[PDB]
Amino acid sequence: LLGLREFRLKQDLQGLNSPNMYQDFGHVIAVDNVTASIDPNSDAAWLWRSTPGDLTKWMGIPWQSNAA
Amino acid sequence: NLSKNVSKHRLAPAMTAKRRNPNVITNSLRKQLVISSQGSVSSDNNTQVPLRGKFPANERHNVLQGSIECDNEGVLRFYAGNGISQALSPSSLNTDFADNSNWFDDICDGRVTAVVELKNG
Amino acid sequence: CQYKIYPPLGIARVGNGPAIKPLSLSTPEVPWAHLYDTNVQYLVTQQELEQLLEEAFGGNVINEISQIKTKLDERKAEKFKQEEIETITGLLGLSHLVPQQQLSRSLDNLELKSDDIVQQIKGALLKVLSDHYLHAVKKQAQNFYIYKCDNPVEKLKLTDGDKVTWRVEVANKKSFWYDYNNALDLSLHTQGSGNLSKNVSKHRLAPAMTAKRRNPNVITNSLRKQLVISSQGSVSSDNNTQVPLRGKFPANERHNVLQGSIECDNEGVLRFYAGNGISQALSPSSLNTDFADNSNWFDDICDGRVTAVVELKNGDTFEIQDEQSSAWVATTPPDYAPQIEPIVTMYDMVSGAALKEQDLDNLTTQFSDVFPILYRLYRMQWVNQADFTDNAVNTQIRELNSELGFAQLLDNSASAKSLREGIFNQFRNPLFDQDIDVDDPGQSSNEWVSNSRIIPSKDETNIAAKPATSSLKLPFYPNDGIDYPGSPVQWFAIPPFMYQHLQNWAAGDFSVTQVEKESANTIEELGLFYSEQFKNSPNSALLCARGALDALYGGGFHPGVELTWPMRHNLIYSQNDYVSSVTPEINLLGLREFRLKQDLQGLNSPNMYQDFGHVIAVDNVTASIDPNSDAAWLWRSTPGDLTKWMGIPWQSNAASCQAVYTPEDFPIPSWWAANLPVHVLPLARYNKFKDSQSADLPEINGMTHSIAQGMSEETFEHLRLEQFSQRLDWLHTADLGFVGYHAEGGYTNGLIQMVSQWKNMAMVMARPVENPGSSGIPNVVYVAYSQADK
Amino acid sequence: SCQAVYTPEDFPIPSWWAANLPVHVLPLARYNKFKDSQSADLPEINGMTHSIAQGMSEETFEHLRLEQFSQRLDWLHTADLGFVGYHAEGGYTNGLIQMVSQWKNMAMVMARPVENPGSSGIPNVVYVAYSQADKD
Amino acid sequence: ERHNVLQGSIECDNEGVLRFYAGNGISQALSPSSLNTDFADNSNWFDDICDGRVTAVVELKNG
Ligand SMILES: [Mg+2]
Ligand SMILES: [Mg+2]
Repeated sequence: LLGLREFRLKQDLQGLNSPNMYQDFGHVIAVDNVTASIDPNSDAAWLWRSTPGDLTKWMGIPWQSNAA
Repeated sequence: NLSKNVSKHRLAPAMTAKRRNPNVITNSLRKQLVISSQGSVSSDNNTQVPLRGKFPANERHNVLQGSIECDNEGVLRFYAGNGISQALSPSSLNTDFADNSNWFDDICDGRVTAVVELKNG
Repeated sequence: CQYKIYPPLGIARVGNGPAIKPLSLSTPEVPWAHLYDTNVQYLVTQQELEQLLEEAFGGNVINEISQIKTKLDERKAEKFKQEEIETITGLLGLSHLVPQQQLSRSLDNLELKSDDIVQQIKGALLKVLSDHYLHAVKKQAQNFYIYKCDNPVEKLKLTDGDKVTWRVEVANKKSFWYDYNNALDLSLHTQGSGNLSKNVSKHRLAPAMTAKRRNPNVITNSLRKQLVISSQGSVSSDNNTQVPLRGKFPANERHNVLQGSIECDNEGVLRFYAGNGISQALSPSSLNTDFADNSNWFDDICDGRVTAVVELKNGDTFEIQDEQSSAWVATTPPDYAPQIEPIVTMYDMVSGAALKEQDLDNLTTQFSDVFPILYRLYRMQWVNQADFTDNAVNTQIRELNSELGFAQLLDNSASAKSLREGIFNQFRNPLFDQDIDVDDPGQSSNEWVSNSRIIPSKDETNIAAKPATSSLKLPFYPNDGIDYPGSPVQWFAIPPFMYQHLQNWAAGDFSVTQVEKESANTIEELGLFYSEQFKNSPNSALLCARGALDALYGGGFHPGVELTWPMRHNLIYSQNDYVSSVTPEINLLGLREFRLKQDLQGLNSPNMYQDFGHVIAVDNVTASIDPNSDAAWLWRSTPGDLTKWMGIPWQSNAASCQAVYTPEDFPIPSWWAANLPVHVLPLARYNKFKDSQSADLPEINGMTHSIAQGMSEETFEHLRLEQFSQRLDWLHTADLGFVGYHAEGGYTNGLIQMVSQWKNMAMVMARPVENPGSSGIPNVVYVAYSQADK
Repeated sequence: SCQAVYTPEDFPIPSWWAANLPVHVLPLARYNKFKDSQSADLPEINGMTHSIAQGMSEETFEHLRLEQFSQRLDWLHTADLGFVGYHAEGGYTNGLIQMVSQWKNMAMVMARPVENPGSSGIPNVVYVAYSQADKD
Repeated sequence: ERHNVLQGSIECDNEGVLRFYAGNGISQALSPSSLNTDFADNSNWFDDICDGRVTAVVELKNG
């Protein structure tokens, strides 16, 4: 029945007080940012190490618009 | 989940995206756009703690991102907010499916940790 | 390489005036030739139409009418008769201008019962001609010339057995191409050019956005060809009958699109007229509510390939087809202030495109390299409120002129360096590194944040704005980076090479001749002299290549007015070399020989219909740099490639080319006011300051003659100045959706109404004030004419 | 809604109730560019640097004063009524919507002195509209 | 300016019965930007609906 898995997210251990809590890429985000983020040493890699709010920040603001 | 033909053959190119609420400039001022809160419950109490933040962050609306509870058997119960979305000005209408400036909602996500402190030490 | 065509890039502008010489205009062939000419008529005049009627009754016309009328009353009429009207009509060569069917129906219902039914005819034909063309925007045609070369020496002169054949092929690809969001070269890695600093891309100040397709519901390349309008024609020096360039949309429901008209005279020169300004959707319900990307729309803009073949009596033939000898033609929106030059021009873009930013400090500067910036900025006052009442440099120039002190600016010694630096320090640096605080240095959050005044997005956030600490640099016009509040590139800066001239000027690093100093007591004196230097310059071929482009805008580019950002890259030229000063002693920014990289196969190129899939991005431009790339065709223009970038229809783009208001009322930023004005001096005002208190008119400046002479001289002059000071929103010079009770007005309605009203917008013309007195009103003023305007 | 009603003819512009809801006003920003005389001793005079102000002719200095005096501003533009910002729609309806919050930021017209109008033709008393966007 | 409007068409067969056809259902504004956003009252539009008066004269062979 498609199995049971043990999985867990990458986390910034510092949470609200992580220095990447407020990171971004300047005026625009593009796929090239995402390409850079692949390398776990780059300065884009924080994209995958979730600080609080990193999983929902993508979605429609406010969510009701997105649901309509 | 995703076949490499999408990228490789350019089937649906990623578009560049601009900032939401773009008139807020510099990283220091844009920190005002983030709603955040935190709290702790433990098995000895079970009184419920609200996760209540501000927007813009510390005019200024209180935003209940969620609520937490521990029972005596030591399970955390986590409730989400009331489903309240609002713009800082009533004349600001949410006309795009995804990107509306001047708006906040009480969605959230974050980090769950715990300490187990046994009778012996 | 023995014959060439000039200009290399010809410009023709649309207009609803007819395509005949007496009622049309010519693209300038000598820069600054008529800046103060108070006899210009850019709108078809009553006089002009009356004149064209009379020579239409030349000459056996009065006679066939008296004759037809004696043959008439042996019957005693009444009216005329098809074959009878079909008789007068077609002795007045007028079916070109107006449909045969409409002349006939104009006489058909006349009433008659000698040299006097002529006036009822002459009169009924006048008001149909008038109904069509009175006040019409004259077309600006481009004349194209063959020069003999050794490198051009003298126009081609045809002797009896010689002929010259022109051929022209054009296209419109606006509806086929991609959305315009911003300029792709804003994220394009460069060494820097004279036009664009490498900082813009290097420090990510205005990232290029991806752009999707226009008319995205037409899929597969084959079917999208229907979105491209194209046409072609030939004319030779033997005939001089005009040919239409007429295509169809969608391509072979179905509208006829007149893209232009070509004529050739017997001397061998080709005249090219643009279209009538007709833009239309396939369905009336499809509104052009976007500044640039409207699906279901076509317009009659076009651009394409100009070639020729010279055939001598002896039988030698010369094909002018290669890219060093050929030319290009593009059509554009009208110029509604032809005597007000954009501050930076498309010709300046050609000049800057050939310099590397690294070597700008090895540039030599005369004062004539700097005067265009000062003079052009000074003249923006006639089309832009900010440059009339809010510009500290234009006021300092008026200060100098008021003491005949302007020649102080041409002083390169150290006693004037304070003077020069004060003016230079007010200009925006196109490094875009002044007046910024580096946010989050080192992080991907790295960002140059302007500490000057930003231009907010309409998407407001009720959080207090960060206070501006630095002052707003000139000029006060939006730029390619407008979409990004906080970016330094939101505001226009003159291009790096032209700011370099300005930097050398400030330093004292410039030369200037004494004879310039002695004609420099006011800025108008010096511009008048520089204008004679253009007149007497011997190199007409290079001057007409420069004049074709010196009235086109060269920034900002969002997308712009006539052409856009690919014109600032050396890649788009097959040739771009300096050849000389305008004068042996006076540079005035130089004369260049340049030519476009052209696809020698024209409408038949395998890349006539190329794109990049579902989006275009800067990556496709970055790949274009390599000429063996499958992207390199971007720079090898096939017909329709220069204008495809621009807004569809262009009326949408023109209605967006206005003020961008900021939370602070003043100064008001405006895009492109030299060619699409923003605040104009309307005829209604002109008629209230043109007159002196002694003028012989029963009505003087709008007052009764009694009232006018009863007030003091002081008060009379004051009422002039106040009236000279009433500047009107250019957008209000016709009905752009704000007229009438509870009219919405607003931005979109302006876009929607401009499709029909562009031909009624106020046109700016020099006009005289014969007796300014002590009023402070100058001897030449620049007046906006429109029907609503007076 | 109680503002200008435009006709196909540009002038005169009709206005409903201008004495109480002004239509075209003299903003503070202009007042600060004609109120001073040339003999004023400040670093900046009528918006110019001392040096520039004192260097022009008396006639020119005064003309610049009356040009400034002559610049009238749409009363609706003395605050953000929905026409501010890149691609802001503007228009009548956004005026109505924003007037509910913005009414309190609209220019207030108040008599102000011109101590030494000299020859410029500006009266000793002028009525200046004050608001934050107004002010320069 | 000046649009033609087909309000209808008429036929008569040899037994004297008249056939009346309405128009083609073309509606149009004098300017394309005049959109008909009201259910009943749009200015600058015309349509090809009509109504009018039908009459005849029978002429017999005897006079
Ligand atoms: Mg111009
Ligand atoms: Mg009152």
